[PDB]
Amino acid sequence: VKNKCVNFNFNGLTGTGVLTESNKKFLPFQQFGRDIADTTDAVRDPQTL
Amino acid sequence: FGAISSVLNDILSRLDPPEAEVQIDRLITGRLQSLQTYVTQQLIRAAE
Amino acid sequence: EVFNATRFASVYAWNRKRISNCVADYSVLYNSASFSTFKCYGVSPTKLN
Ligand SMILES: *[C@@H]1O[C@H](CO)[C@@H](O)[C@H](O)[C@H]1NC(C)=O
Repeated sequence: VKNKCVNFNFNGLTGTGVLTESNKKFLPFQQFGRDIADTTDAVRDPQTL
Repeated sequence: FGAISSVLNDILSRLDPPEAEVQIDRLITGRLQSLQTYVTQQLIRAAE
Repeated sequence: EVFNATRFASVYAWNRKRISNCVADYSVLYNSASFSTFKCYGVSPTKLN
């Protein structure tokens, strides 16, 4: 579910926020991304990649 | 700050409250100390 | 094949087996009365699932 504040548990990574389509592109070895302050900012879907 | 991890969610989902309380307390102490330092610096700079 | 096995190696040659690419249900092991000792360090026994 997207565009709604939800609790998410992505492959054991728990949190709360809004999930949305990402313009960023991940190399085919990276699983999640972090900001300049190292705050989690993106996640790769285990079932959709 | 001496805790097992720097993420509160990991500590919460990995440990029971009686044993996670110590780690949460260490994180609270560290973050409170950092916030007080920031507030004091801001007060001095605001006076200037 | 590890818990319910017939041969257990010697203590100084303890047998290590790697577990990956599967789904593990620790609740059935923890709730079973067959084990007389079940203690976890760095994680609680009810949160492995
Ligand atoms: C199963 O995994 C494959 C490979 O990632 C994926 O393409 C497919 O959509 C998955 N199927 C289901 C039902 O999730």
